Amino acid sequence: SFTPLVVIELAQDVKEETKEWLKNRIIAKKKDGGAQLLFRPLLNKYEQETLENQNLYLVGASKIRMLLGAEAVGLVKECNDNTMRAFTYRTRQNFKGFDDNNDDFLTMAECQFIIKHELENLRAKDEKMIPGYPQAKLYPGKSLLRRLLTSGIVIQVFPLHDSEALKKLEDTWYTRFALKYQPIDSIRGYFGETIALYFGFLEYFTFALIPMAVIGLPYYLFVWEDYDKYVIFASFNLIWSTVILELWKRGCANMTYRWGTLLMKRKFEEPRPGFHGVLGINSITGKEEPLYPSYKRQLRIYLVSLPFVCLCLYFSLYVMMIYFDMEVWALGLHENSGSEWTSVLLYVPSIIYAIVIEIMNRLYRYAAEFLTSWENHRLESAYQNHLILKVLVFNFLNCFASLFYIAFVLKDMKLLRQSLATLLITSQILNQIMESFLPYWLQRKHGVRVKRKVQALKADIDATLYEQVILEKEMGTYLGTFDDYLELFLQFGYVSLFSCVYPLAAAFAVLNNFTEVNSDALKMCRVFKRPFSEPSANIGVWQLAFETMSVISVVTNCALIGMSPQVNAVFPESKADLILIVVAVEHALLALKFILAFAIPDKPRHIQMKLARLEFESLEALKQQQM
Amino acid sequence: SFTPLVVIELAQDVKEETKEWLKNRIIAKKKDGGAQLLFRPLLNKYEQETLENQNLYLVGASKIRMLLGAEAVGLVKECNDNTMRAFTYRTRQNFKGFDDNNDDFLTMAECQFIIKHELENLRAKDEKMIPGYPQAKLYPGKSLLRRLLTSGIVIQVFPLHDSEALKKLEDTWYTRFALKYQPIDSIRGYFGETIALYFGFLEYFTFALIPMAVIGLPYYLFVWEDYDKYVIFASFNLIWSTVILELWKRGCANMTYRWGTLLMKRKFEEPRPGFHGVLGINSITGKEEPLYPSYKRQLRIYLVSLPFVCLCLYFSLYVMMIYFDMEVWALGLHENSGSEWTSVLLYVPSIIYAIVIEIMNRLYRYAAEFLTSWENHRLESAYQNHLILKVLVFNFLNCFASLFYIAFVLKDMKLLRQSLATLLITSQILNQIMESFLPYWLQRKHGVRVKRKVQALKADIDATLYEQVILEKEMGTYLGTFDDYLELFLQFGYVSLFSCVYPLAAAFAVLNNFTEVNSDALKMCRVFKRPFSEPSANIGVWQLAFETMSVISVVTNCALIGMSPQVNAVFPESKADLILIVVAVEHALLALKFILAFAIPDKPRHIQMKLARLEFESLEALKQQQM
Ligand SMILES: [Ca+2]
Ligand SMILES: [Ca+2]
Ligand SMILES: [Ca+2]
Ligand SMILES: [Ca+2]
Ligand SMILES: [Ca+2]
Ligand SMILES: [Ca+2]
Repeated sequence: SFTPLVVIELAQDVKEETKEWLKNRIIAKKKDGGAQLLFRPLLNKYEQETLENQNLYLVGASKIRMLLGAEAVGLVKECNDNTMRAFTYRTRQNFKGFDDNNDDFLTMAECQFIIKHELENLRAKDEKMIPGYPQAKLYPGKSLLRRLLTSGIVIQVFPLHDSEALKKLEDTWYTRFALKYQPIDSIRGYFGETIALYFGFLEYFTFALIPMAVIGLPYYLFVWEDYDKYVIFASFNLIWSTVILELWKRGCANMTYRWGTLLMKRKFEEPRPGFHGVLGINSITGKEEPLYPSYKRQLRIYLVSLPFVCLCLYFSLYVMMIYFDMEVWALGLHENSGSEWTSVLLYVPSIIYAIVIEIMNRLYRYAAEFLTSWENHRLESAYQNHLILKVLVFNFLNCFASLFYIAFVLKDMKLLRQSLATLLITSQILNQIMESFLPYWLQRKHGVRVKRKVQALKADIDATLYEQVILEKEMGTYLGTFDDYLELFLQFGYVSLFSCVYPLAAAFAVLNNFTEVNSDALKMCRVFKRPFSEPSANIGVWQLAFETMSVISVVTNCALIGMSPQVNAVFPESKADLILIVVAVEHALLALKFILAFAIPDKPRHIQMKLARLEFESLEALKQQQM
Repeated sequence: SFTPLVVIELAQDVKEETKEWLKNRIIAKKKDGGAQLLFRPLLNKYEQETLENQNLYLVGASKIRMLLGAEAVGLVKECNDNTMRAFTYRTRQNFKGFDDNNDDFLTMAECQFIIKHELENLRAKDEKMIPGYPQAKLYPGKSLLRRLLTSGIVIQVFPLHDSEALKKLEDTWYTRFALKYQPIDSIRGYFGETIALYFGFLEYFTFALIPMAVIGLPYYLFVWEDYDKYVIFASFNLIWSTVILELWKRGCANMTYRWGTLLMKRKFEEPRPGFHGVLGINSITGKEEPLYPSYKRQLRIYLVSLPFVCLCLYFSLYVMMIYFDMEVWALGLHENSGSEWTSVLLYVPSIIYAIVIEIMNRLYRYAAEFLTSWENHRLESAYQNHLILKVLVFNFLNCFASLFYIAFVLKDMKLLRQSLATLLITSQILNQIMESFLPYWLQRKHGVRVKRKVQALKADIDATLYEQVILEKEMGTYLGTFDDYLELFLQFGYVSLFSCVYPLAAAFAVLNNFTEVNSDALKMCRVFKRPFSEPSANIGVWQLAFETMSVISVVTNCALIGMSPQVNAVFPESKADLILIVVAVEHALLALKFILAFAIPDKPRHIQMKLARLEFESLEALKQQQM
């Protein structure tokens, strides 16, 4: 009669012996080699109509069980003396807002995180195989849930949405008529810390292009390129990108200390789901793990994947060259035909090119995910770095090659303004359609169909739970916060790479992000399943990617300074000093940008003092056991 | 009747109450608030001749005391299963080469380190002042030895040389007739880990300019600038500096794991000796510490020190301009006088300029050390960073301004070759005279005088100890490994900044370092006192300084490519494409250099596995106390 927290969906053709063996490994206590979780079927009775939903099981636990699981995970809660310490069951009375009759201490995100973590740490010791299935090779030290997922018995494990606390989050989230700081702490308590860091980063990055847009809106309209001759605005833009990328690191440390995930120790990562080698003794841990020879992994990268990426980049350049012949053909068609179709025909080939870019990027994303899931990467952190490298290089190249080809080969700034504005707005509109609005529309149709099916059932089913579980079974799963950072990287690419010749593009990012804060929120609320809460202390490798964009943008902006007609009027006869002065401005901005990233400290002032006290308190505890 | 390890030299005018109070705080046990160290006077009897040496005291301890002190410091020794773990007294039987009757377990360097560490951790609890001295303000939590040093009662605390194990180190150290790998492990066991890391770094850096010298010796003699036109050699030199600065980091982690100081935790640093503020509650530790308002420290830097450094840099440029008028005057005097004094007069003004540089650098070093000891820096790590910044900027500027002024203003490569070779060799010769050879000569005279005084004494003094302690009392103290890294930085500066126009200078570094390995060894053996052993895991901020030299050298070498007569023959008419191609080579080398520093991992492969096992073993221990 408990509250369901995690849903396990078994497959159809599952024998009874495996069901009872799994049920006996869940309910049995922690000292008997079980997991001590409360288990329940979805329905106590069944009729011939609902027999195809007879495999859904709910997993929860009791309060003392969640506290013992909180000791095992290492949740970081606030103490009564305003200090973030690791949670232990023996010292549980010290923490703020805690009673022994308080079910509101551990939030639903941490409770769902602990139950997924206890199913992950469910290992086999005596059993060499799963009873009833030959191919389930079980060695001692292998997770049970991982082998059930890879062998196709457990289809999906997903946490449950809370339909009455989600609406109270949505009431204070969708900003639409008034500027308002987004409630990142309530987002955190509902969605974990990784999803909250992205929404904190999106809310931060929106309030960092407002100086670019406010300065750059009259800088393009009133043409102030006569007075400063492009030196103040280019210098202001590039120094400003470094300042927001350093103040984001300060703000991210401050936020992630307020939640506690700055102090969680690095948990040792198990091999990822889909890493197969030969069974052997792991050298590091001393346990039994799959082993793979390192030379086969290095060969599969640097001889198959890297040539395939190079072929795809060459193929991306080939599609770019096709587009420019289409542009010349359309310009000739504009010279041929008339007066009426003289402005609408000029916007058509960039739109066709924009749609082809956003189709080829998703096609390249599936091929690169497959080609990196084929290389048998061991950890999950390593797999993410290689996938990020392949997809980032191609998306950088495929989106900005055409703008680079216009600016530095044709050298035609009127065509560059038109093409940059059209590419940015069309890619964003097509992004907002394929990311959130069209999947939300398909979900409304699918939700209405399941609801109209459930109200016509003629059974005594408690509908308030079964309808909810059936709806969240067929939702789409969240594939990490990787695409949601990639959209911001390409927006930051379109704004900052060519902010000299077209600063107005900065405004076209801000008017997008005022929707994106809404649109992504809808994508997490009514589109996808609830993602499992995952602790993260920073955005990760994306800090290096955004900073690399701000260094590349120095070279690109300085190359656009040395081609404008304003600066070439300064040195009409001596074109050998213009390049030297532009290179001096380029090296001075690069040196000043790296000094700014090196001068500003990474952690803030008072957070560094609180982290220093927590280290000194832990060092004295070791000293006290010695003393 | 023990073995003396540490000598404490008191002042002359020290009252008897302070002597007995200090002696009662040393001999008393660790539980009674003392230090439990064996204490002894230098001489049991005294005559009227040796009354001025009546304040020297010897401090040692017993074997169980050193093991308990080794638990407090955290020495990292090897276990029997080839694993580096922290030393504890309860698990003392696990470690290699250990008996209960083995005095060769803790080496003399670690024993002298523990005794200095126990005198440092000798705090006052009840006493508000030193008995007999008014000005010794004692608060609870203040070190006793630090206040005795600053108030001028304890003159110096220095460890003792072992005159029979030092000779057995010198027998295998001075290489002179045959190339030989320097014995860094025996250097480590005698001199601590910081001094051993410098000698390991000098031995490494010598075997890294041998490819520069071997390639650059026929590259200058046979003039191969015709065939490659300066592209291969400049690219080879700059990529090679990054490779040795990354393989040094790999080699330093490997060496410092073999000694154990990669795993010693960061000890919390006490305020440095000479930091005075107002007495208050330290916010971090919660103890009582001096506090200083942060705005006064920031004002004393950015309004007094930084203008003084700027005045000294302007004054350094003024001395440089005086030298060039002297060069033109000497060139005119060469045009005036004759044929005979036509080559010796050309080498005189650079030698006069070289002597003035090495005098002004030491004068600037005293002024900058004083000006940074005046800013009241709190920790010692922070004080070292500011002193390194002032001295490095001026030594970089004062040594290479003249070479920059010749290369990029006069643009005269014949004068540049002559001036660079003369500056490098004369600064090194004057460095080797003032660093080690002349202080060794003064020490031989001083040692003979004390020995001839001691053999004519007419007393029953045990001369084998008293002669040794009197000699090491008046030696010079080692002022950190800061000057010894600065010499290598300027050598690396003279080689790599202008390796294009003069690669022969690389050979002039190697023929210096083959002496420097000898010369510095003599400086540590027969010149200075024995330094106290100090643990260090890396060279510190010098990795950033050497890498910054290798990035600056890309820009300087590319600017020397774009001025030679070989490359200007490629583009005779179009001087606007030469700058673009040189800038493209400059940006391609900078991008490839940072990718090389980012691609090669910092820790080696197997050391990373051993450090990962040590983390997993410690994490399981926390898990076992929970389980
Ligand atoms: Ca979007
Ligand atoms: Ca998004
Ligand atoms: Ca920073
Ligand atoms: Ca020297
Ligand atoms: Ca030296
Ligand atoms: Ca590296």
